[PDB]
Amino acid sequence: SEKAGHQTSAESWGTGRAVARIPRVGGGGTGRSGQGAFGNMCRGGRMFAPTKTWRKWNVKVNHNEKRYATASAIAATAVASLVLARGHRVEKIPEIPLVVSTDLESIQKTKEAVAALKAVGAHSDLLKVLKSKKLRAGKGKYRNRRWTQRRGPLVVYAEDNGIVKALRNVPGVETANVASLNLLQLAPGAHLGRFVIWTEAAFTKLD
Amino acid sequence: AKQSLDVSSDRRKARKAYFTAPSSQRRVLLSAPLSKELRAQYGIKALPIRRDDEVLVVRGSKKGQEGKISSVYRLKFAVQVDKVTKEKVNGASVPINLHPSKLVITKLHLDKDRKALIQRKGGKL
Amino acid sequence: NKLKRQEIFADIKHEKNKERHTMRRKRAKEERENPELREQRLKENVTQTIENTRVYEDDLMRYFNSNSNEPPKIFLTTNVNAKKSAYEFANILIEILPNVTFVKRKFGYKLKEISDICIKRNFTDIVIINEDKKKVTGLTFIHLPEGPTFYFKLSSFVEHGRPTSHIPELILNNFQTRLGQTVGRLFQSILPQNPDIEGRQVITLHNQRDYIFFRRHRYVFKDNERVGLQELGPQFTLKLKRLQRGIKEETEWEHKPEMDKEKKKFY
Amino acid sequence: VKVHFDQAGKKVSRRNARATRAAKIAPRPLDLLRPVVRAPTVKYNRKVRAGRGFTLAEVKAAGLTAAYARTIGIAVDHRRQNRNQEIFDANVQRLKEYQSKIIVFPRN
Amino acid sequence: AGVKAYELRTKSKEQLASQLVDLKKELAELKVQKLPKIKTVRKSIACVLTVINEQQREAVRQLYKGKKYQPKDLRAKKTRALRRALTKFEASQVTEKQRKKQIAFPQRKYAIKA
Amino acid sequence: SVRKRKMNRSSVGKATRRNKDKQRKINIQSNPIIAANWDYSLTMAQNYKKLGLRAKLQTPAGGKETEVVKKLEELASRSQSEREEEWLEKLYKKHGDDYKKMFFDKKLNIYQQSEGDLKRRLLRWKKRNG
RNA sequence: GUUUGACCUCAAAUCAGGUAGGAGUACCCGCUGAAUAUCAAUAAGCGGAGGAAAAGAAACCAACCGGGAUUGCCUUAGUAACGCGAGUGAAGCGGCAAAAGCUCAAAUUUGAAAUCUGGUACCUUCGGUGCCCGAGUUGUAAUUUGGAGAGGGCACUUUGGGGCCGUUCCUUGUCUAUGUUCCUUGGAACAGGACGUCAUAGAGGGUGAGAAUCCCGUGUGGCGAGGAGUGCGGUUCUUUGUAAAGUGCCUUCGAAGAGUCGAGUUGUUUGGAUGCAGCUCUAAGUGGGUGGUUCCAUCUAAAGCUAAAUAUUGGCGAGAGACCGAUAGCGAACAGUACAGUGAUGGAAAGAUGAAAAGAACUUUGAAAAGAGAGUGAAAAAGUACGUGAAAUUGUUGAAAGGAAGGGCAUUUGAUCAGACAUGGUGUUUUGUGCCCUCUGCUCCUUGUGGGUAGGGGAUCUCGCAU
RNA sequence: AUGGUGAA
RNA sequence: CGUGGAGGUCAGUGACGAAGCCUAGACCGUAAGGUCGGGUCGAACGGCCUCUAGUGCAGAUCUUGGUGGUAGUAGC
RNA sequence: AAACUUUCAACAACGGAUCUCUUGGUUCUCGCAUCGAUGAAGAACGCAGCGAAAUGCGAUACGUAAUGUGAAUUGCAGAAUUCCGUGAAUCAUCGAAUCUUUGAACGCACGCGCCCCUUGCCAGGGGGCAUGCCUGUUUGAGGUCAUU
Repeated sequence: SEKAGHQTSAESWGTGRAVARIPRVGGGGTGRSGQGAFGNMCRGGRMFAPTKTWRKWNVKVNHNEKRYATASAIAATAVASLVLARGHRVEKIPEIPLVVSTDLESIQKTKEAVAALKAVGAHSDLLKVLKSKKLRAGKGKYRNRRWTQRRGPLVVYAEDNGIVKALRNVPGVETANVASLNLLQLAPGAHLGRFVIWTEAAFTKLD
Repeated sequence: AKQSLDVSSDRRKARKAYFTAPSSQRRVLLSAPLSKELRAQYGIKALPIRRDDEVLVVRGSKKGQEGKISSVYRLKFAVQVDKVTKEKVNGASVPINLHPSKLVITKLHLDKDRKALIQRKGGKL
Repeated sequence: NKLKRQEIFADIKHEKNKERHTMRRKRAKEERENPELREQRLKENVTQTIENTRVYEDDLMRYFNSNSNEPPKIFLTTNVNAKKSAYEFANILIEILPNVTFVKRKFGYKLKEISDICIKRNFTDIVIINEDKKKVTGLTFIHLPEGPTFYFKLSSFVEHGRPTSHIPELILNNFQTRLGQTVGRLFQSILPQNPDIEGRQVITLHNQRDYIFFRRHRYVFKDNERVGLQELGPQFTLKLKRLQRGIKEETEWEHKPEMDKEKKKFY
Repeated sequence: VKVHFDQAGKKVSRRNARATRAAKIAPRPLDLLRPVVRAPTVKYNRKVRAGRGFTLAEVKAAGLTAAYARTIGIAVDHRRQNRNQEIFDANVQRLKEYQSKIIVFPRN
Repeated sequence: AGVKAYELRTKSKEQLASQLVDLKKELAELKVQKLPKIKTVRKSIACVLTVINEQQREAVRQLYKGKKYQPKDLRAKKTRALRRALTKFEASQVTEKQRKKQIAFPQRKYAIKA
Repeated sequence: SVRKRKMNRSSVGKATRRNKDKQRKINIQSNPIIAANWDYSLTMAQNYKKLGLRAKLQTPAGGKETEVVKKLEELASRSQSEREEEWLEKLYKKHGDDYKKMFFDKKLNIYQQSEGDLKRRLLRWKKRNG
């Protein structure tokens, strides 16, 4: 708050009183009188270098560089060793990159989508998620950042028919479109090699 | 995950609402699940509790105890069960405060309003 | 408000104390002139101590304990990798137990082998002290025939008189319970059974709730029909454990950490 | 010092307002047909751009009146004159295409 | 506990006044003692007075039935600013020329595909 | 602010209004045909394309007839007063079809209507009656 | 008429029907306004409105093959321009957001002041009707606002009001899934393992410690109840009256804001030389204003209304934070309260017991402080001075040492702490086993220098293990 | 400097 | 080297005890510091790659809060 | 030597420093316009059985009127309830009332008047009488014109 600290009437005593020259609140009886004010070093004072609202928050990024990063993140998913180094339990996936029939997009119930993911080989990653769920460490416990968990498998689709809603409830699993292919989702934490599941229609549309 | 934009998941707001909720809302808050035998009978999972409702203890040191309820302390969010009382050093008996969420109703008290609510909630009698 | 709550209760406690003191003074003054009223009030007010609120075969003795017909030989050893503290405690064990033979642990002779060797040598009981740090933590006693044994935890070991060569007199207290009298019988059959009262040496075992206090004292009587006593050195407290009822098989009472919640029944 | 944190909020509000207009103005396209314009300032005269509304002469040549044209979604500007045959012909053709593509429901 | 308003609705003015007088006498008698009954009689007095006021207000409304410029007490309490801000009829008032123009060329509904 | 704190502390209670979700949802209220075919899942531009209609007449900024038939089909879904009729009948009887003579009738053509108006009204009357 | 009437003017009535102050104030409008150029059309002060306000449809921008309400953003642009010094600093064009045009003065309704306020009685009551009263002629209605427009004639085209149900919006209630299963520990399981179920619902909170499945809640839909309105789809009664408009043609006419523009001068603002402002004078109608090489380009000022994109530290109601965490964050998490000042004003300190009070029953010493027993309690090393209890400082026990102490190099003495559940490895000799020998099988890929798993027969056996 | 306070 | 917060990873640590504090205990490093042995404590915190800053105190006749000699002294 | 000065291990006091948390503050984003003579904001006095602060209320006084919920409130006493019911809550909604004295503050002032009416010379009982200005009704006075 800009008005914080300024809500005090104090003036420097100058000299002769054998005390610090920091301005002190006038009056008497209350007890706050005679205490330092307007000083960053003073209790309840005006903090030095207050954080203003016009500080830079967003970073401009060249569109070409953004596309380069997305392409690199997408390519990194093709290497099983790189994906393994990312922490995903892809040790049992039948093939990499994982290609599935378009009928997966037509699944409406989470009970069927989770079963299909388990059958295809994503069971290990789904078990890894819902297990690493640990309470937030630090002051984030009470800032809506109460819980945290490891990222799960990423599902890429060409058209939406209900899979996005069926898979939203299962923890760790995220759904994205081929057109978007979010970099923040492909390489969370700036670390390449996320486990991504692609549909054959999405695989063709990638070209 | 929540999709409605009119509902907030803020911990502070929810905590403030829970503690400042009025007695009318606290009545809904102080719900208690019905016994599996009663669930099949009435086809309902839980209903608001009241004085004459008979409840069973499923948690705490008094697990396995049962008795007729005598008071619903909405201010303290606790309910009292007959025969479930503490013994002070001076011999005075003080009922132990229990939470309805940790108790199972074994015999409901039937009134016209309760019967209407049962039908409203998809139950049967 | 913290200030309001603190101020309200601070004044309340002062008034309560004032009222209590005035009532006590008036009651004492009126009882001085009416002694019987004091007795009635005392009868009507019980202190409700924890002790007052407790929540509710000759063949066996001979077969599972030593008897005067044959003095018991007790085999004394220590757990493997023992150190100075264990031998220091064994010194007191020798000083207090009647007939002890100390043998170094051979580190590989199984408990069955030790029992067989002791039977070959006609030993009566086995006692082994165990240590973790440079301190005694537990003690065990086993009888050879039929293998009745008890395991005891050791705590508060403290090293003032010099005991004489006389055998101290044995006294047991608070062993009414069936389980308690079993440990009492064990102590009565493991310690010397032949008193030599001359020399005024006494050994006492005193259980209160679950711990038994072992101490030695010299007792001298006076014309006032009272006996004074003086500490005779070591302080000792023990806690029964695992009540095996066999060499290692068929435990009967082994304690569990989940107990002690009831606060009573003083096993 | 003003920081445009609401940029996303402003865009969302504009989209919501457009959606509300569409809901109220569902049948119509939310826009009035505009004429082609050649800019002054030769630096930009090569660029052709949309104007405010068609001139009265163009509306007359299109076979309809300004009062009727406005009710059909045609912007009318009585301030702009006409001094180019090509622009006039293009505006007339655009108006004719608009008239041939519009569908008007009966008032009954 | 206490009197019921739904029972007092149909009582006459004289009966309501007599009941109020009796309740006031009971309250005065109870005041000498100084006792939940005092609260009950106090609530009954308020209920009787409210019923009497409601009857009087409806009678006043009836006597002013339909005629213009009723007493300000019975008038709307919405707000000061809403008595101004000309009413719906005044706002909707439109000149004859504008109405003729609208009728001649009403806003039409149309779509642009073909 | 002081008033906000007073309201929060007051027992009156806030006049809560939850309408954030209603801003996103807008129901069509200007056409019955569009409402039946409109899909709220798609956007305005997407809905217009699905219906087969243009949502913009000018070149839109930035990058980018099974239903219109119903609209086209939807496109396929005054007399004279008694005193006016009597006045017309009087003049018709007095002068028949002689419009020029009828024009100069001083005591029957009270209003000096033109020949065109008189003949049009007479033709309308004849068509309506005979 | 040594009177009686029309008005006009001026007063009054406890007349009937109405409105005005003030509060709040972040944003808006006007006036004023400091610490010759700069802080500055800022700070402070006064007056006037709303949810936005102002402005708004050119006497405009431009000199182009021209654009055409106002407003906000980028660009124009840190350029033109100025004070050429420090420095101030535009605007057209271009792209974007949103687009809506209108109302009077002006020329006769004169074949009908056709207009309107109020009173009265009704009805279908944000209003309508019959009658009366008064205003209006020193102009109330329709017809025209430069895009022209108006009186006529010729082929034509068109048309509104009130109720009902739905529709949409606001308020608001309700229905809509799954364990509290087993074992370990704990005072309490919401902790770990096993077995399970729902997920368009694993956002969040409470429940004796980290809960999807205990509850409240959330996702999607259904069912309701009370108000707004005609944004519109049906439904029902009405129109009407020689009524009002539009299209093309022919014909006769065809108004335009004066103490105003403008010049002079004096104060004021601008980086603009413009504008604002006291006052002498005071303009014309094929006229007037704005711009350049003979003038050519564009409008018609001296009246007014109008949603939109625009601001918002106040108000109400909501969704969030890479924000702060009781010496931080608003001065105030329990306060504009206590308190100080004759006064305008200044202005603090203070969060947490314990699951629950189960808040120490009772005995006992004290006029009184609180002590000692005793017990409650997971813990009282949690006892309302209560979540945890370090320094500076203070008292006791012990060790040491004595007009000083403090630190560094090396060591003695005193005290005291660590100091392997290490108990192995190798070759040989009995005996029992298997994944070991032999026979008979099954099963996964691919296909391979494999893996997994069974039923009969023995100690050729150290291939491993145990003795 | 702006706006107020009391004081002969 | 260390701290507040954030993205990622340890299917991390933890009522069979996380953080803090104490500790004439030990280990590691030239050090910022980390780690372990023992006591109180109770419920959250950490191994590592990056991002972020109201990020590190010995003093500023420094601010708040607390406590000593002066001193059981001047004095009442 | 004892006593006493000083270093340290333990014990016993201050204070809440470190750690954990909050019905808090601050900042960002979105929907709307909602004070007043039909009496705004603000101030004083009273009201709960027991009452410090806060909140609510106005002699109908921690409320009266109406609808929804259906069995309470709670620190103590007290109430009941026909609780299978037009019915309790310090509950929610809130459209109907009451709304003390001041305060734009409104009878005249810097104490203190008038219309009204009433149930019994005289009085209880009930509402009003402030200033600026707009429309209409009533009365009074004065300049022009008419007056055979």
